[PDB]
Amino acid sequence: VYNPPWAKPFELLVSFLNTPKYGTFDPTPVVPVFFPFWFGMIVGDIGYALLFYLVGRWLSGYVKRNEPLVIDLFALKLKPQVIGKLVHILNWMVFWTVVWGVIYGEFFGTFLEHLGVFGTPEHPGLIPILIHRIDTAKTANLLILLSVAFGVVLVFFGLALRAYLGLKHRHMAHFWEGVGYLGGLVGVLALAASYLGNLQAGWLQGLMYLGFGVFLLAVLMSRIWLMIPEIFTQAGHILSHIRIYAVGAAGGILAGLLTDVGFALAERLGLLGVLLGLLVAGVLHLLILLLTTLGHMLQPIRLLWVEFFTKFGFYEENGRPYRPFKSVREA
Amino acid sequence: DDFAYLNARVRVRRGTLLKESFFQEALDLSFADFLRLLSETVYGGELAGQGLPDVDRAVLRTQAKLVGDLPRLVTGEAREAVRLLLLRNDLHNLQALLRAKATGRPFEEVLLLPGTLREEVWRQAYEAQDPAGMAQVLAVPGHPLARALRAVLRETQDLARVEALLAKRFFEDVAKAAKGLDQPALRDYLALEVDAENLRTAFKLQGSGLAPDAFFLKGGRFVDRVRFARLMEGDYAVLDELSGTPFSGLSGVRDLKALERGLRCVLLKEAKKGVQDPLGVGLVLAYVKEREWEAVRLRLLARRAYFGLPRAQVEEEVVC
Amino acid sequence: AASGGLDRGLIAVGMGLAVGLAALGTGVAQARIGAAGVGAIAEDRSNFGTALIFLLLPETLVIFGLLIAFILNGRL
Amino acid sequence: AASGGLDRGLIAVGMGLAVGLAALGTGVAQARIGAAGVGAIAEDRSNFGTALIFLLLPETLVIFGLLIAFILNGRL
Amino acid sequence: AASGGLDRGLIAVGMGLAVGLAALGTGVAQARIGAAGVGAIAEDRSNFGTALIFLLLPETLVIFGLLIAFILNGRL
Amino acid sequence: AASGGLDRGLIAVGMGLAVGLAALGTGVAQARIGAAGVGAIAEDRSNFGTALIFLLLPETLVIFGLLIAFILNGRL
Amino acid sequence: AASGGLDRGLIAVGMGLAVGLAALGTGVAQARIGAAGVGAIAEDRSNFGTALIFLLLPETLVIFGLLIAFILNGRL
Amino acid sequence: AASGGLDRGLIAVGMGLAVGLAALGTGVAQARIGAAGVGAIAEDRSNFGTALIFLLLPETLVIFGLLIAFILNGRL
Amino acid sequence: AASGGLDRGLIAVGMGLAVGLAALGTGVAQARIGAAGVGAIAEDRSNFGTALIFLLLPETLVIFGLLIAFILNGRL
Amino acid sequence: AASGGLDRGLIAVGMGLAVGLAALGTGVAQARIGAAGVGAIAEDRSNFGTALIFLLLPETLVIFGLLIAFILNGRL
Amino acid sequence: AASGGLDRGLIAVGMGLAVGLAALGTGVAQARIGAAGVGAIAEDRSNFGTALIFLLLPETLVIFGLLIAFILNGRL
Amino acid sequence: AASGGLDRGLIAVGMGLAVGLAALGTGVAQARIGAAGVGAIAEDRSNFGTALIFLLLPETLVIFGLLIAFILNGRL
Amino acid sequence: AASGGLDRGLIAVGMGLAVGLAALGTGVAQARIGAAGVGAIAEDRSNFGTALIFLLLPETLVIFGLLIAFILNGRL
Amino acid sequence: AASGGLDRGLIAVGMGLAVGLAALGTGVAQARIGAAGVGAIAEDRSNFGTALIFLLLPETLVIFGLLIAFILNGRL
Repeated sequence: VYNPPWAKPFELLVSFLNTPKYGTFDPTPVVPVFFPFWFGMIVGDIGYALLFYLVGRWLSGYVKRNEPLVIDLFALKLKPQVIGKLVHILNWMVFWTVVWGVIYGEFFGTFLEHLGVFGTPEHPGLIPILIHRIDTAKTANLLILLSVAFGVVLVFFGLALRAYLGLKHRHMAHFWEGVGYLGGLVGVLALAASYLGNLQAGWLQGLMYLGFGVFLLAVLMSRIWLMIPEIFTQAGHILSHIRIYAVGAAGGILAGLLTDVGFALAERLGLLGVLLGLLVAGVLHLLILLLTTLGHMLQPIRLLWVEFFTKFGFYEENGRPYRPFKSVREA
Repeated sequence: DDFAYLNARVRVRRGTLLKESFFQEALDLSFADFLRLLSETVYGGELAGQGLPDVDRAVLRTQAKLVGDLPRLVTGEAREAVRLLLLRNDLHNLQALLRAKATGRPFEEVLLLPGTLREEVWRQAYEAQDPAGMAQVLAVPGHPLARALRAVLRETQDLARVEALLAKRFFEDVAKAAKGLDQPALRDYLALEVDAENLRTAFKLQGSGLAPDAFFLKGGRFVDRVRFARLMEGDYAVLDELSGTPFSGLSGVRDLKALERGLRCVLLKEAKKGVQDPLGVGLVLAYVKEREWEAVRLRLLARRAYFGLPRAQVEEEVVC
Repeated sequence: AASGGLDRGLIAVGMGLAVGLAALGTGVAQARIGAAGVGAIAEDRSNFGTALIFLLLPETLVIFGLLIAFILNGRL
Repeated sequence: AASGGLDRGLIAVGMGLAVGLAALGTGVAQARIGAAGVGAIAEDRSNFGTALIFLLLPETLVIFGLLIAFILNGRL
Repeated sequence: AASGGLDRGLIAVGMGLAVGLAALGTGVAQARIGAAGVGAIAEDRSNFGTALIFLLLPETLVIFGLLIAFILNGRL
Repeated sequence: AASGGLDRGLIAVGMGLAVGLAALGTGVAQARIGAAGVGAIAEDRSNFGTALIFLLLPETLVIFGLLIAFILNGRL
Repeated sequence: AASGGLDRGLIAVGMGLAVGLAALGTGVAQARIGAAGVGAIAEDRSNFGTALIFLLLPETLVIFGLLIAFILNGRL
Repeated sequence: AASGGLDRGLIAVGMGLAVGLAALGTGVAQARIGAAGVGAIAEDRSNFGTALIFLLLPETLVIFGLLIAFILNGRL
Repeated sequence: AASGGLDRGLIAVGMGLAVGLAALGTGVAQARIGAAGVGAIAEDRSNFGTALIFLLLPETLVIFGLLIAFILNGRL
Repeated sequence: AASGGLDRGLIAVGMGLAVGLAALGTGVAQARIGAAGVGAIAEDRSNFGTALIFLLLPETLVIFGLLIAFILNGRL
Repeated sequence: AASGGLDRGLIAVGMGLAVGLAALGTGVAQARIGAAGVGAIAEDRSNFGTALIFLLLPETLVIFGLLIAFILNGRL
Repeated sequence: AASGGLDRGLIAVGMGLAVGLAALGTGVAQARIGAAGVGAIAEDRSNFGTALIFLLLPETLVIFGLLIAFILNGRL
Repeated sequence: AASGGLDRGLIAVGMGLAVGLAALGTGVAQARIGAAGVGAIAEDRSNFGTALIFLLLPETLVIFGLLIAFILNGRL
Repeated sequence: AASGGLDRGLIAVGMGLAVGLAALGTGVAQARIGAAGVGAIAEDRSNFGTALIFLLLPETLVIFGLLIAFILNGRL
């Protein structure tokens, strides 16, 4: 110069939609795309998920009992203060992260309480989630398979956006590349299905495979493309979606099963006194829990970045105006 | 493992090297023949033609391609090491630039060697305003010299001190980095390099009469603070404590010139040792060192012919 | 469940290698490429997305072993 | 206690190895890269997150080992 | 797969080796070539393609394991 | 039991390896990194907090050994 | 079947190792040359036709195992 | 306890693996950091509190073995 | 061959180590010498003969197992 | 002890691995530090008492195995 | 064909170990020197006598196994 | 031993590993440290002694075992 | 060859390891030392016989295995 | 021979282990130190006498097994 939760950071992304570069669509999507799963890796219990509110309550209330904190709104610090004021947009999303995250923990405790559903107590004299059973292979299998689905969404979302890339940036080269890989897909679905149903395809839609494989290479060939080989590598990626989600579940699940050896047992067998001889360890487990969960979230975004920076909707990518995604999405 | 790739190539580069008799021949040649003789040998293939400057410039440019682009080409320990050599050329460049900047003597007035850090970096560096800024330009490539300047800056931000304390500080920095770099020959060489630098430093600054403490460079092992102190008092008997050392011809020496002569050769004999270095860089270093000693000589002998100087005038100085 | 017929032990034992070998191979694979990136990031911020993806690449190799571990149980 | 035949021991055995090999792999991956990681912090307290960001990726393997172990479990 | 019987277990054994070893072999191959690669992005910006193209050749190894393991399968 | 099933011995052999393999992976992770710091830490006393915080993530492996070990314990 | 011979197991076992071990040898062979390659094209645009033929060779090690695979287990 | 079963003999066997393997993990960890160590008398006398905690760290691995052993003879 | 005579599998197995171990050796061997070779080529068009003439030597290692296999096979 | 007991032979194996595995880890550990060592001594005999406290660490790993060998035995 | 015994089976293993371990060993022996030679060739026929004679030496290790294999086999 | 009871042969077997593994560890330990040695004579003629006595240290693991092998020697 | 032997299987096992382990060890021993031997062409004309002697040394180890094999052999 | 000769075999197995394990260790010991060895000739021709001191050392480890076989001896 001379609903509301869903609107709030997104509202700020509406402006960032509007910055142009090309007729293909611009950065913005990430924040509304993440949220259910982001929160939804967190599938804990009384001692895992359900106490993280206190921390959020130490970002809106504070602490006294060790050294120092006074107001997170006034973000005073050991390493940049400033940032803390700015990242109130994040403070909302975090307060929400825990709240919903606690909640899929409580979804989890529907199925780790109630005596008809499992052998688990409805609400016992110890604590909920008591002799744990979602671990059990068949129960577990379902939670694993739950993870798989979100990965499928992502396969579509990225390549569709490529076809839009060439569509609206006008490149036939991009168009065909993004579209062309989907020519393959029916056959891919065949091959999985013959094991997934143990049957369905792959010998049913495996005759269809014989025609599915050619359709792929038609418009890859229209660009000419000596740049054929790559298509193998694309095959690694699908599986990756599954695996990343799978861990987000499994490491999650493992975490909840660790509260058995945290709070139902960990020396002797933990009743209501040796239980609280585990509480010698119990306080500790909270802080250990804190450490790991920082680790957890980053897989999602990595996952997301696989898709984003294959230029599926994003014009920061290896530089290029707009700036590191790390910095980008937060408002 | 893997120096294999480096090693094969360098051996091919070692093929372009000259007969000893060149240097001998040169002793008696005319300038026209000087031109012919250099032009028939490897620096000569970019010889800028007739004239003494053409020779100097050719030597530089020839090293620019043969050495100057080497470090990049993967980034193992060795690659760092090559980087250090070329970085010394940078260090000078930086000093010069600093002085130019400092002395109110504009951009134009500086010209620089090949190195890891090259023209544009420099151009920016000059064009950075503040001493803080200069150090931050150095942070652009990130080097122990980078680090050295930022560290140097904390107390002071003006040329002469910055340089003095920097040089000392820098050599200390190199030493640590070098402890992390793990060619034993280079480890020994660093201590000796330290020592050599002390002997000459002590020598030039002797008759300051001062404490060893102001500029005793460190990592000495034919040297220590006391010897340094002593020499600084005028005392050549320090050189006479040399006895079974690598530096053994420096005993009986009284003058800096002769001192330097002896040193350059001592370091050269050692430098030549690394040949068929497993990790290549004994050999590459040696190839470099030899190229220097050769290079120096091309220039010497060039002057000798060019100005029609006596034989006896170079005869001393072409021998190791 | 519990005790099994002749079959179960052979597949179950043998299962561990499929997963173990690829996973181990990826970690070493990651150790050189992963190591390589860091100097590059510092210096060249622009190249960073590539580096980040480099770390990803071996990890597909693992996925197949676990997949083989699943199929063995599936008609069992 | 609960027991079976020769067969349960076999499943149990091969399960551990899956788990062991990946952990081993995790350590190696992290060690070279981790070593690589450090400089950005050393220089820069502001940059500090990147070094942290580096460490995570191999650790996913340990969890894959759990995944295969779990299916072997629950049928044990 | 399936329940009791030595044979499914015999075929299962060699299936695992095929996948684990090969998956691992591809990763190591990627690891040096990938490591060189971080420079490539610089070396030319053009050379980013070259590095990408390089990676493909080792990657065949994994696929081989899968084919032979398949050959053991399909035997019911 | 105290001279229980055939199983207990078979599994008991493999039990040590869980503790060991994880231990080995953690140790290697620790070795490179522990070395890596050393001038920077020396220099930054404040960083007595930073180092103290930095190391942790591979260490999680040891804890995993206890998780498999307890589940084993109760069937012994 | 419902039992597979000790004879069947023997032909089945070694085959995977043959392909896998050799595969590691190909991967490492490719890895050094490929890495070396990354400088080599970049400067030597001239080398590129030669290079395009030059690299190819190592994969043959796996193939030997595979021919040995062709005989071994069609009789299983 | 007593001169006891093969099964019991197997739990006695496995007592050793726990201890040997973790100990190896401790040694490798100590080795890299130890190598760095030699400098220290030169580096920083100040580090004597740092040196005192750093060398300490890998050692956790061994303790895990003694507990699992401690329970085993109590469950011989 | 199939579920039949005890010997033929038994003779067949021990044969493999010769071929596999040596094959691995060929790859590593090629990888260092090969690594040296390319730079000589890279510079020198003339070295395309030198380099070719050098490169060959390791491949014999593989062969020893295969000859031992040629006479052995068909007892099967 | 003539034909010594069934317990005695089994324990005799599993103790040995405890010492041996730990020993291999010790050796690798000692190699790195020893290589490192040589300059410091050259500089000071005087530091040697401190040095005597520094050097020590790897040797413990074997001892743990011997302890295992003693407790099992005493049974002949 | 044949229908022999155990004696043949054990000897086939050690027949493989002797050749394979040596074959690998020769290859490694060859790898460091073989890489080393190459510049000398470019320059020198005068070193051609060295190259030709020098590379040869490790290779004896393979021969011991093969002579024992010729006398053994035919009824192995 | 005799040609008699198996057990004495077993107790001797697990003894042999004690010496052999400790020896394996000694050899690696000696290789780096020994190499360091050629310089030492240079470093001081007096230091030739330091180097030699230093070189000794890993080697201890075996020696306590011969004393122990003797206290054993008779109880079989 | 000829008739089997359960006894023979026991003798055979320790025979192979001597020959094999040493063979591998000799090859590695030769590669590094061998690398010193090429270096000799640089160091001295005087040294050339030495360059050979240096290359010569390790190979004796395999042979030690072969004499122990000579007593074990004759069991064909 | 025949069964009830398995003990003569059991002592035969354990003879080998001592010899093999050490042999591998000797080769590694030799590899670094032999590589080092060339520097001594340069340093002094008298230090060739030192070079003579360098070469021997690891091989004693193998000698320990033969003496041990001897103190027992011939009960085989």
